[PDB]
Amino acid sequence: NLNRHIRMNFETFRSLPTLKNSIIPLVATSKNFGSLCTAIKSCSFLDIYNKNQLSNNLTGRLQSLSDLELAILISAARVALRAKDGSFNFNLAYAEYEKMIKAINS
Amino acid sequence: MNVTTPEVAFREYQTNCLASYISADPDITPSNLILQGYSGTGKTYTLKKYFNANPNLHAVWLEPVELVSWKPLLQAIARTVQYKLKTLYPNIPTTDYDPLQVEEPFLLVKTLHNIFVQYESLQEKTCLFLILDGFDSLQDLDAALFNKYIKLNELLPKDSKINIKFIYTMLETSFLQRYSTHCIPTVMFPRYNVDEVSTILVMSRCGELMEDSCLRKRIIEEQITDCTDDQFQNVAANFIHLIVQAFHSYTGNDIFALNDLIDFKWPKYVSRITKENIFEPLALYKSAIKLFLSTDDNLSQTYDLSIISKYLLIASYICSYLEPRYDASIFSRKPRYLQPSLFAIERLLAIFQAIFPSLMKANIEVFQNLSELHTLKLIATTMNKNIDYLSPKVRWKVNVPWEIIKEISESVHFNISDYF
Amino acid sequence: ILTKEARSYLVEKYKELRKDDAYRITVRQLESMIRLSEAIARANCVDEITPSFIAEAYDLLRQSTVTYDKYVSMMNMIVRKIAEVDREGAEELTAVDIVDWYLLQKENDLGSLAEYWEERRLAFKVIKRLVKDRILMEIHKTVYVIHPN
Ligand SMILES: Nc1ncnc2c1ncn2[C@@H]1O[C@H](COP(=O)(O)OP(=O)(O)OP(=O)(O)O)[C@@H](O)[C@H]1O
Repeated sequence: NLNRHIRMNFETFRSLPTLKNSIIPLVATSKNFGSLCTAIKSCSFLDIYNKNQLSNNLTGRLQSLSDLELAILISAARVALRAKDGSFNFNLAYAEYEKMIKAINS
Repeated sequence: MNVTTPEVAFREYQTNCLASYISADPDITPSNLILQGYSGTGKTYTLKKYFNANPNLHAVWLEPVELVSWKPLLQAIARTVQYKLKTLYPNIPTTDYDPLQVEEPFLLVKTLHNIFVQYESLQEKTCLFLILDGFDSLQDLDAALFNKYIKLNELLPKDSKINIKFIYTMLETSFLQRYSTHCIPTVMFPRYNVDEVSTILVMSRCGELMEDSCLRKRIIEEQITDCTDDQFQNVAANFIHLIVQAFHSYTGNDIFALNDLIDFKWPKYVSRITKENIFEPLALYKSAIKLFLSTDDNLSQTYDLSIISKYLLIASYICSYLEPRYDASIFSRKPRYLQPSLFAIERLLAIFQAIFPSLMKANIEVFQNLSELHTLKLIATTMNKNIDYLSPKVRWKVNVPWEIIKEISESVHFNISDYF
Repeated sequence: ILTKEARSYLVEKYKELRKDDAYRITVRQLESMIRLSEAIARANCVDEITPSFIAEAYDLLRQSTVTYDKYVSMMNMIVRKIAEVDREGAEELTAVDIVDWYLLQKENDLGSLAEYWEERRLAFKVIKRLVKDRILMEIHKTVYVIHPN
């Protein structure tokens, strides 16, 4: 299980200090030798570390928006998609919001 | 000594991560550490709580929000480190260096080395943490600036007792990704979930609102003998939950925005509390329907203008959105969403004359109204410095939206809608 | 034959459509609405053109897990049921109260006793979906009221 993480890390990027930067939290978080014996074998904490490393990218920010925010984002993306330059403004986004709500109600 | 872990909810990974990089041994703690989280993610609160949970630590707090630029940033570091070292070890006889002489980072290194030399006689190595909250919030910032703070520890004499263990907090993510190859131990903060925001605001503002003067005035007025602090908290929690469920889509999962709605609507909501609304939140909500149907975040015949001013504005809106091609086609007897275009003074005057209800001509009052329009920020120009209207290179554009000009035309009884 | 109130309902719904074209609807579409209401009643035993038939004709011309139509059908019923007690001032409705009422409204459409529990569970899931969409607001019984939206 630990060698699984080691191989995945190797195949992703080959800077050893970067892997050490993840090993150190695992060792420091360990509370006692008796718990360390169980923790080091399965080693599920590196997954938590990796997901924390990715928690503020586009996916992490997109996962937290509300329904209205997401709908306005979808409308703006639609405006950009229909645009050759891919640009949009607030007026067009709100007009597409109005049209989509009218269609949904209709 | 061993660090004790705080009990901060909705952050029970980062509070454990901080115990990994911060310890009593200066030979263990890394030279740099960055905590990343957007506005309202709890970074400052969590870090301050962690430091307050372990008083034996030693730290310096600065805010680049107050420290506008990097020169104050260094000067405050020097001054506060000097003061803190005097406070921690008054017994040691030491001298002073001017904190106002720091002009370049090398001078900071020089002053820090000179100060640390004085404390060379210390019994053991000392771990010092410098905390800069919101590093990317600095008003004058550049990419090369942050590199100067990463590789600074190794310019010190490595045998010195005083070791500086910098701590930074960052808001954005386009900032941190520029420094990925440095592999700085980084701790992350995600945006709070809706349930998390709801729980946090209840935990925070309940005691703030249970003791406001308005409610205890209204309780006396309404003679509520059976009111208890437990029911007071329940009323406050109902208020907060109602605002959250009514305005989460309006504010998002943002703590700061919801707090201000809770503050504003609180007096008006209190005004509807009576003897009948003590035990039925549904009835109070029914009475307060008009408060929830409107955000009321608005700061509040919308623009009092002369007839000449109104017609000038009507003509200017036509100029800023109608092609020059169609002027002779429409006005001579011979688009809703884009940004407005520029127009010349003669086009505006000609359209104004064509639409004004025998010629009106151009008198001093017309130009005076036109200048008033500019002064009122209804018409914009193409210049920003040394305003000179008579310069032949300045053009004009409309700053008034459609929703206002529609009502202006309605008040004028002029049918703009048929010109497009 | 058109009912007397159907005339007012028809002119209101015609103004509603005419507002939306500020193709474009003309009076031929009003005659078409009358004609489609006539046709729908023509497929039924009653000559009285009730406002429901005109509503159906309006929907058919204006529109130009669980399935879409079955889900959306329950939404109008539940919203109207809650707005009813809103006007009456009666006691507010819980989830169970809405589910039982909705099952009573469709007693004749159920196929089997086994489908009873299936439709009850589907109704609860639809209620949860509506709450997630914030068309119904939960207040404290677990009280459901019309959302401020
Ligand atoms: N787990 C929590 N428990 C209680 N209160 C919390 C929690 N997390 C955050 N808060 C509250 O949220 C507030 C958010 O402000 P905070 O100090 O985090 O600002 P910031 O994000 O660092 O600032 P800036 O956006 O200006 O850079 C805190 O002051 C705190 O009162």
